[PDB]
Amino acid sequence: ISREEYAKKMRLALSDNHICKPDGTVNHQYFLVKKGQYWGEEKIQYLIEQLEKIGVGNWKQMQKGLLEQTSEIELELRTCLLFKTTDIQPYMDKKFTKIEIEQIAQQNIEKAQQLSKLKYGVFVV
Amino acid sequence: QGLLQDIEKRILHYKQLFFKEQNEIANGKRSMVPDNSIPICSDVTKLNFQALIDAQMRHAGKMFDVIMMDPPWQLDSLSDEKIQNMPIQSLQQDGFIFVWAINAKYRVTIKMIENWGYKLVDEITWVKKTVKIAKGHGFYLQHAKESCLIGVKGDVDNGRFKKNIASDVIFSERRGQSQKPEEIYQYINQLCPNGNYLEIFARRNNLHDNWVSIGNEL
Ligand SMILES: C[S@@+](CC[C@H](N)C(=O)[O-])C[C@H]1O[C@@H](n2cnc3c(N)ncnc32)[C@H](O)[C@@H]1O
Repeated sequence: ISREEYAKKMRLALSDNHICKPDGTVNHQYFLVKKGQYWGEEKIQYLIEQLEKIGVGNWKQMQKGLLEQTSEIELELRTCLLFKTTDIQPYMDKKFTKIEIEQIAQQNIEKAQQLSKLKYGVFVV
Repeated sequence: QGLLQDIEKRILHYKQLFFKEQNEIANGKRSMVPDNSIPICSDVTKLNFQALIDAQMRHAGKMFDVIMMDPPWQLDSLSDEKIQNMPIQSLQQDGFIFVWAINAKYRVTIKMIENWGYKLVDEITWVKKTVKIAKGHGFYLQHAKESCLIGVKGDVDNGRFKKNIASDVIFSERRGQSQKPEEIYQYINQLCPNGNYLEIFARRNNLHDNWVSIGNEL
């Protein structure tokens, strides 16, 4: 099958940065979610970086800068994935650091394992 | 109806599937799009048809053997003249062209593929089965099928195109209209297997292996 590298090259030659992964394989992640609602890898960096200085609960402040479009209310929602907690109501309104996030996860991702309350890779409350 | 605990219960339930899907996506979950489709999101108004030319010619000594389209006619409203101007002459050197023509534009399309220098020779007919007949309001007759006009140019006398291999009649349902039957690509295979394909104005549900799909909804 040479159609693989032909498909591999032509995707690299013309496809948008989102539709095609840096290796050249189709990145399904964009195709799995409807419309242009896929959160770019750059956008995730933008949310991580916007969130620490601005802080949680600043979504009214949060929307205005990093995500050029009006982001979905999800910014609260996505953040939970970074913090590995189904209910961020404990962490809300606390400005955090860009490095602090991951430490929060490993504890909760560990706690949810000894609490048997781990589902989908995120601490469920 | 006592539903504070109802509406709060669906939220944390719906958030789990997000948490579920957003994990599987990171677990190498496969979308339905095959791994050989060449999807390009663009607007044919602003695309560079020399970037698609220079590339394909390089990553394949050939051009496109079969060209599909289902253009959107104003009746996402693309003007009649701006579709006529798409440089289809240079995308295709030797093969067929498949273009779907609604009845309001059935004559328009025949004019369209002739200015591009082709030669009308056939027409696929896609009748709609109820699951076995369609009801469509036409000004003169009830519409129960859509037509896909077939033009051709160049030397098809090569073994690249299996003659006398597909019919003109198709019997699929009205799946996700406006969506075209998948049986077309199978016919294009029987006509011309393992070849360079192109489908202008396509969507997610049109992606196939070896198909270069252009459409501002991908
Ligand atoms: C009538 S549909 C064709 C759908 C196709 N029959 C299929 O397989 O489903 C029109 C589609 O053309 C694409 N499109 C519309 N306007 C476009 C434009 N101006 N430039 C490029 N693509 C366009 C959009 O996806 C729109 O969904």
